[PDB]
Parts: sequence; C-alpha cells; structure tokens
Amino acid sequence: QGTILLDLAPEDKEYQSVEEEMQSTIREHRDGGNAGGIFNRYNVIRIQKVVNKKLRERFCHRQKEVSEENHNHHNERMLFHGSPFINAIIHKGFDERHAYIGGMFGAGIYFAENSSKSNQYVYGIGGGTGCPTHKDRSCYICHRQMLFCRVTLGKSFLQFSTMKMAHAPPGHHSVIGRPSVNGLAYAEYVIYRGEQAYPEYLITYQIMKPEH
Ligand SMILES: CC1(C)CC(=O)Nc2cc(NC(=O)c3cc(-c4ccc5nc(N)ncc5c4)ccc3F)ccc21
Ligand SMILES: [Zn+2]
Repeated sequence: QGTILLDLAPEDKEYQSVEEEMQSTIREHRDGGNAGGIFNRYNVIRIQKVVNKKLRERFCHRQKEVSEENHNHHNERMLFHGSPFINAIIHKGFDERHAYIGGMFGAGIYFAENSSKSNQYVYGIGGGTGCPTHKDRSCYICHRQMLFCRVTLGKSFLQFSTMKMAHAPPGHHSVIGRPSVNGLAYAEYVIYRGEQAYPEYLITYQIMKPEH
C-alpha cells in the first residue's frame, strides 16, 4: 500500500483554507523575480491530499517522542516546501539521507511559512535553470508543485550565522534561521529527520503574470 492522492473540490473548506494560505503568504523578495519568476498571484489548479497510512504512523510516533523530550509540546506547524524531489517525497516520504550537507544550515530538510519563498526552490537552488521544457524560471506555462506540510518542530534552535549541522543541536529538534537577501529576512525551518514532516497537501499551480 503506497500513497493515495485525493483531490479536494474547490468548494471544500479545506481546499479554500490551503489556497488562502498560499495566496496570502506571497511576499516581496527584492530579487527582481529571478529565482521564482515575476508574479503577485498564483493560479492554483489542483489541491490533493496525500494519504499514506505507513507514513502517518512514522510521523505520529516521532511526534510523540518529541513531545516526551520537549515537556509535552510537539510544536507542530503547517509549512510550505518547494523542491524538485516532491514526487519522490509524496510516495516514500521525506528521506533525510538525500539531504545536502552544504545547506546554509546543514544536511536537513527545509521549509518556509511564505509560499513565495518556497516557489524559489521548485526548480532547484536559486531557481536552477528553470522549468525543464522552457529553461524559464518565470515560466507561466508549466505547472509547478509545492507541499504544504505538517512539520514537527519540537524545541527549535535559533541560528543567526550559518552553521553546517548534521543534526539538531543537543536538546533541540529543529533549527530556524533568519537569512538575508537585499534587506528582507524570512525564516527557514529545518529538520534533520524525514519523519518530522508529513506532506499533507500537494498543490499544483502556475505563477501568473502581473496584469496589464
Ligand atoms: C527555499 C527554502 C528555504 C524553502 C523551501 O520550501 N524549500 C527549500 C528546500 C531546500 N532543500 C531541501 O530542503 C533539500 C531536501 C532534500 C531531500 C529531502 C527528502 C527527500 N526524500 C526523498 N524521498 N527523495 C529526495 C529527497 C530530497 C535534498 C537536498 C535539499 F537541499 C533548501 C531551502 C528551501
Ligand atoms: Zn516551462
């Protein structure tokens, strides 16, 4: 039994709540739109819920463990994740063994509370070379995907200056760093264990051109 993908109807309050959080967390990045493209709204064309019994059990077991090490607060949070491994992730779950040891904060899995930040990672670091078909980081044609996940943060460690960690600091279960661009800092939430994140919603969308 693998993963079941369930479509949510747009009139479903669940669909509406997820699209609302995605649309409303679009922020300015002072990058000129280089990484994720130029837009100020998304055309959300599909929202599917990822249902996988085995994964959920892995996740909840770990959330209990974190509860017990954090004075009964697992500190769960709904965060967005954009990357090129989404399809692999929805079928097998997050696997930290595939993590890049050279991340600003180490070999962990990264999340953000702003959908526009996550959109910058859909095609790779800094937006890589853009969509496969058009090699366009601001492609209005190709459908993108991003996950809205339940992330178990437990006790988070606030990191300012870069630190190439392999695991959460002793006594902690996640790392939160506030990175710099050309003035704006947005938080990055990092975990180092695949089971501290569950890919709740699979969002299929397109960025939209600023209207004329
Ligand atoms: C831009 C930002 C902070 C926010 C966001 O939504 N995505 C994002 C993603 C990353 N990268 C990762 O989290 C990352 C994640 C993986 C990773 C994790 C689990 C996997 N599981 C499977 N099953 N397959 C491949 C996987 C790759 C590998 C390298 C990475 F660099 C870095 C920064 C961000
Ligand atoms: Zn394209």
